[PDB]
Amino acid sequence: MNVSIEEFTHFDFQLVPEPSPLDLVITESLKNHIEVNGVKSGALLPLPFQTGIGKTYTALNFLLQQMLEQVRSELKEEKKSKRLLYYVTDSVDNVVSAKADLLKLIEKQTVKGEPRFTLEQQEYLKAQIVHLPNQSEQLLQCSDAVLNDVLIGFNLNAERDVQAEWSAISGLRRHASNPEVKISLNRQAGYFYRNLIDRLQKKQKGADRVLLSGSLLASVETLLPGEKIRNGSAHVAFLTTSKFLKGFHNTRSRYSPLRDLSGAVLIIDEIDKQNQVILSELCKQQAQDLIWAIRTLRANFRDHQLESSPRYDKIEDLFEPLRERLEEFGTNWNLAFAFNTEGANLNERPVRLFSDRSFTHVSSATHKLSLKSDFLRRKNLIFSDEKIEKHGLLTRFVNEADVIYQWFLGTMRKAVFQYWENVRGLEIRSLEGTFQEAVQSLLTHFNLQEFESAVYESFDTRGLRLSSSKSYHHTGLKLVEVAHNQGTRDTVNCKASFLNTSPSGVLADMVDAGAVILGISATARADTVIHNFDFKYLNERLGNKLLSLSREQKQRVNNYYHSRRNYKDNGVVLTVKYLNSRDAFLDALLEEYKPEARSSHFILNHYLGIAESEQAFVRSWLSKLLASIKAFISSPDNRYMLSLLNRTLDTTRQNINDFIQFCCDKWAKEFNVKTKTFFGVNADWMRLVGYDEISKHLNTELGKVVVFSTYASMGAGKNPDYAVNLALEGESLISVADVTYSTQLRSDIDSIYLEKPTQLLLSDDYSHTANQLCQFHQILSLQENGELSPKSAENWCRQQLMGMSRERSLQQYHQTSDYQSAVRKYIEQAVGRAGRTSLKRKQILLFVDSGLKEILAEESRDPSLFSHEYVALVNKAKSAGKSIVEDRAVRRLFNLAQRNNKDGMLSIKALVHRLHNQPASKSDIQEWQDIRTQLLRYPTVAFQPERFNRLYLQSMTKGYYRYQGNLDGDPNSFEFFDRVPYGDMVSEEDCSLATLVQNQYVRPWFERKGFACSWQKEANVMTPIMFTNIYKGALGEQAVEAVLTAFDFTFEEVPNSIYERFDNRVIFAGIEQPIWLDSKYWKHEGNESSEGYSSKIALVEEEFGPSKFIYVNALGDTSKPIRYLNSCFVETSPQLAKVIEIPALIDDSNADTNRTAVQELIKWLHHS
DNA sequence: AACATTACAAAA
Repeated sequence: MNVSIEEFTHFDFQLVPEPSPLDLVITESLKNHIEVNGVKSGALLPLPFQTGIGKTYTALNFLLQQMLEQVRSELKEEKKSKRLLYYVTDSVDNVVSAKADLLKLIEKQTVKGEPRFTLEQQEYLKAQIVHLPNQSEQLLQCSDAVLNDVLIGFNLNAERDVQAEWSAISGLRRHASNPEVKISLNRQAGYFYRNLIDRLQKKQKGADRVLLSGSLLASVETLLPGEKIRNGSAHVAFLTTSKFLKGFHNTRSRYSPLRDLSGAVLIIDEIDKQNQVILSELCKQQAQDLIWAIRTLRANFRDHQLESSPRYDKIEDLFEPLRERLEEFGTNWNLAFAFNTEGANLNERPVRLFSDRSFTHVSSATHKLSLKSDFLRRKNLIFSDEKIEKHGLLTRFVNEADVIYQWFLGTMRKAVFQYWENVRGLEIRSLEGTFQEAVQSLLTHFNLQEFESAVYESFDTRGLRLSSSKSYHHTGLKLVEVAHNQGTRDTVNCKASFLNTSPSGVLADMVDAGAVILGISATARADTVIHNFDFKYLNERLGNKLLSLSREQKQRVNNYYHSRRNYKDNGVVLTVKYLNSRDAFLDALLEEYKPEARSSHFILNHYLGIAESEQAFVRSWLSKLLASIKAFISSPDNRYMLSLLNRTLDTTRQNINDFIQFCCDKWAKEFNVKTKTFFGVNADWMRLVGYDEISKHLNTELGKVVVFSTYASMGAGKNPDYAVNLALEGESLISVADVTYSTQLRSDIDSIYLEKPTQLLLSDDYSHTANQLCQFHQILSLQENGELSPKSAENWCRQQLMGMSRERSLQQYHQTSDYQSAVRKYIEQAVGRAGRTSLKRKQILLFVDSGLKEILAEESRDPSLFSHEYVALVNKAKSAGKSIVEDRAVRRLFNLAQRNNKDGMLSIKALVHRLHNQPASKSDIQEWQDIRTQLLRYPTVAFQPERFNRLYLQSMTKGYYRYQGNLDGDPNSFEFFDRVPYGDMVSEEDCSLATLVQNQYVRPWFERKGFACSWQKEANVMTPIMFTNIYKGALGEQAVEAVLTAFDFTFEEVPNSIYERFDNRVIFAGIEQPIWLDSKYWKHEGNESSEGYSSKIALVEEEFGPSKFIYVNALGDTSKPIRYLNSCFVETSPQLAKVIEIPALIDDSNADTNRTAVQELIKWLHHS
């Protein structure tokens, strides 16, 4: 019967096989993480292990060592739960093959020549590994006996609706004909598995829970592999990325690994493609109607209450601010009425709004759309005003509704956590165990059950969660469609689709949740945010949790690779050629193809079926290809050629194939070498005769082979190598390693042709909304990294919302260096997946589309870990000298300066708008004071900021820079640094700080408050918006406050009714009338109207009655007269004036206080 | 007037 853990008692856990340098790399990198950080902290380790070097062997050996560590810990600690281990990759085939190789490694591992594990130990180790396929394949791999046992054991054998479905599926199973039956069988398998597992979980949740043991337990574990994980029988899981993201079922519920990642280990193969896989999963979420959701939340949170039992302790306080916000919002926007549209152009096309939620907002409407409540009609109408009214906009309403909805979801997450805490306290059982019960209890107390599904999905994508850091990767985007409701022509809905995080945010969340992640890929650290994770963001967010290899470790890996791929010492030569298009060569070949035709254009248009418009394009990619083939046929020693194109040569282009075939035959006859061709070698072809035919032909026939495939067809685990027959091959082969004829003798592709990859922007074919979200995510990621300026990104977003074509999106993308990095990544993967063996020809021919040369000449990374073919390509490209290109870092600096300035401008405008809205909030006052305090304390910072990163920009100079833009105009038109040699300059001298602090009163105040008296010469300096609108005002306010306090004045906090209208209130000698103060840092024109000042004064007196008003200037010339003004800002006598103006408190020539002005102010107060 | 495609996973 099943092997037990008591069979490892005499096993020695210190005896290990001789470790390869890669194993040392992994272990040495991971040990310093446990030293520097703790044992409970996660890590992210990207390992650039290229294919053929033994990366799968290394990963599986690491996994086996983790298994042995778990067994040793269990023996020593004789009940801690098992540490979960996951092997994740994109493809199902790679998962199955990796599990097979792990089992083989367990079976056939030897130490010092003796077998490492006994039969019982081998069986026990194999019992801990489980594979989690999709539900259809899970059902179809279970025998009828197992399913009958499961149905009998759970009393489902008499339900009719269950037995009919199972009988139908069994009948389909016993009649497995051509795949026409198989598609239907798979669909019904999925549906039946869903229904059966739902019923089983419902039965197990209730009181009449079936006891599982013996044969029933075995059958259930066969049907539900996750039950093995839940019980503790297994702790190693092989699964795909999508399966990992969705989760798997056990007898209780659906287990989500993302919610239980503390302590787990992930081995992610081909990590850089998981970015695209995760994005595709994220873009499939369900859209929400915001009007319905907000109306439901407002209606149900008005009255319904939670129970006051100890299980709900301090949970009700989590929801009170949401209730107040909902009630205020519903009062403001009149949610008692339904919504509709009226006007021209609002009916033919629905309204589309896009928001990045911070500073990028785009609308499909040509004119701003307004929102007005008609009380006579009892309606909320969306208008188009053909004539700025801040209140009453559709964008404001949509943004606030989205904020409230996300707030509700986050509060539900917090309440679930609190409920788990309380339940742990009482019944003394994990977070994943009480999650569903908590959600159900909370939603049924509030009568909000219809949000159930939504909440679950939220906890999937935001239950994985240093706060005021701003980044697209953890805020996301929102796409809203306003359109008429279905079936009714007088109401509208606002369907919103969200991306609450990017794939990089998901990865950072997993690392911060305590998971240790090993990402294995040769292009793991590529410089693309489209085809890879954003590693700048990951670095910023993780710090030392993002591990890396030292120079010595990299050199060890390089030495190992060179020792296993010694080319130079074994006489292997890589010949690289760049092929330009040749019109005369193709013309001659075409004329020979059809000698009776008049011109080659006639043959192209009529015989090959090429439309006249596309002929030129076909004349470029054909001739080049043909040229390569010719150079392959005239080569004597070469046998195997792979041609990587962008389009497959299936029967759809059959005519073209014939032409190529003709040419091949001719060239064969010209060079007396047999040549076989394999057209249309794609994935469906491999599902049929499966690339074994090419290997057999190379093994049994003495001719050349040319294979026509694409980049997409050559996956990670395709392995295009053949068995060598030394009779057919001459003496050309060379062994480049030191292994003693390891097992079979295999060779690889010998000649390769590479085309320039084309469709390098991702797309989603799941639905129109998923594709829209994918495109918007790509634009926003490019803006976040700095590849795009905010103006270019906003224009691109506007075009995407208008609905442009893919060609225009590709043209937009081609202007970025991210595009070149993606091209080079594709080339590197292509040349790396073709050197998987150790037997090499005398000459290896690389033929490259010439359009790649200018790209490949721009490679600048360390070639310490590049493959030999890639190094040869780069050297051949660079052999043409150097070309003048724009530095990526400098352009990114300019773009990021513009981005930070624009974000700061829009954020400051929104904050000021929220402040001038009575009644104000308290978080807004806190944010305003925190911004001012941070700028005062740290005008410049040395390290990259974390909490206030958008208040600063990185300048090429230290402590100062130049700019030219209108701070009250368009944020997209700002220019920075050397682009504006003569422009407004931001530094310590332009703010007159040094002269200000020289005064005897302000300086002690600055010291006791901690404010900087000078600017450190640093690279991070505040953006122009904060320098002009925040920093100078703070300097003036602090100087005035210090000067007045030194003269025995008292200050109190301004209340929210008049906030930001006046900085402080003056209290002196107990004058019972209120005194109001407003300061300007230096002499500047009063752009605010005198009527505006009168409006402010009248508004203030409307709440506080008569009072005194002071307008003071902190710094200036102290010889100017002291003015008295009336409510209309007209000069009046001191016996009737209400406004007192102080031109300067400290002189700008000697930093001397205007004590005469202070004495006159004191006398004025005594005259009141 | 730009650019010029295939491939996959979990299903409900």
